[PDB]
Amino acid sequence: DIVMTQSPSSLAVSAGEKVTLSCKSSQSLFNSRTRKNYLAWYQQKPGLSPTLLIYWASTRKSGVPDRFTGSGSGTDFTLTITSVQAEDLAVYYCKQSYYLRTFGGGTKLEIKRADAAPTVSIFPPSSEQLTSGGASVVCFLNNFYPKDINVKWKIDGSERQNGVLNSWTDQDSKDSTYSMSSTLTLTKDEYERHNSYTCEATHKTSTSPIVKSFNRNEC
Amino acid sequence: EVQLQQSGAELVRPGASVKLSCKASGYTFTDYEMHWVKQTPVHGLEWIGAIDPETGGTVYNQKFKGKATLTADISSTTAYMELRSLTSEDSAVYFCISEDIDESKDYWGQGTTLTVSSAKTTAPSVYPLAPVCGSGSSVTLGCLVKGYFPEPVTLTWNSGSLSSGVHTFPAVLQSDLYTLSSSVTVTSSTWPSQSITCNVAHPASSTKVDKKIEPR
Repeated sequence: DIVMTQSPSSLAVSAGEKVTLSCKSSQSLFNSRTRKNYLAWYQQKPGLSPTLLIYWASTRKSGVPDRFTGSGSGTDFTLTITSVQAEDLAVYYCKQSYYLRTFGGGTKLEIKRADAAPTVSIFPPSSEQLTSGGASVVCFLNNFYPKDINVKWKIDGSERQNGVLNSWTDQDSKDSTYSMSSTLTLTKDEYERHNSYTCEATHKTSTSPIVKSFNRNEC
Repeated sequence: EVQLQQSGAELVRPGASVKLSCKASGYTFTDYEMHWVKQTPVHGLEWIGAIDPETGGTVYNQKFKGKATLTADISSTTAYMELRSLTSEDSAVYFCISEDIDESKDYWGQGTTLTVSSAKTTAPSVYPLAPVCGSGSSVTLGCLVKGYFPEPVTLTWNSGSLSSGVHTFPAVLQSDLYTLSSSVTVTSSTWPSQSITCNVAHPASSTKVDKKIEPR
């Protein structure tokens, strides 16, 4: 039961930089009959199956970009990305195939970029939802950086904490920003008791929050 | 073209068992070993075991011996994995993987999301989110996928032909029901003069719904 350990468990770099990922095995992966180190590297993007990058520790799979280079022998192996691209964000796993299979714990590769303010959009309940008897108010806080951000709902001018669910995207593979949805869920009865609905986004790019609001009876 | 077909989702009760299937095509079935891998947020990828379809021989991760049993049917080129005495610990995404004799190539299924729960399958409601009543350079539309169980849903726009400017937010769970949303940003010259539809698949209910975004 060969054990695999990866490090770091996460790291962030700006695009263009190099990264070195490490993977150590509990015993040698070198086969003294085929002269192979049975060590592989996989890239897993969110919502997709992992893809094979490197096998026999240094043989790059055909069609894999040149910037990926595996190295090592025995117990210590390295994945080098000689110039990180925005699309390279992923969790990278090593996997030994010497006696059985074992995956490392993975390295999550994140990208640093300049700060950017969120663009805020607010959405009243759809008429479809209301006819079905429910009412969700949705606010998107899109394409901001860094990932930390705060949302405040106000109903008729007063803070509302109950009924809010927040959800952050994975970092964007194209521009390296984050986005977040904030959904206030009410019954239709409760929605119709109030008039103004406001979502306030506070981000480190400005002291003033970014506010979007609407009034129910102006639909 | 080598393909491994797994079901999108299975929902089964705690204490029961389930037989996941993996239908292989595009290669000589007995040539390649078939492996199974578990994915969770807590443990990442865990190898479960592998079967040699030629011999029926199997081998297992110590952790899963007596949890999992791997079999294969050669004539239907299908590999199976039976999991027994299910707990919430077994809720996970399960992949099958065919290992080419050419070690430069392996082939992954799309993964089956197994949910161990007593809750009922619930198809989502899918709601179009058009902008607030009342102009700018560009416009943001949304799609709200509310109240489904179990995971997953997949969401596209215009059948995937609209993919730039898209943000799809991971689902959150509340009272045994998930909710997910997605936003898409386009120029005001494209919408509403061109049609924009969000497409939602919920494999556990065999649901495939289209919602065209229409102005309020």
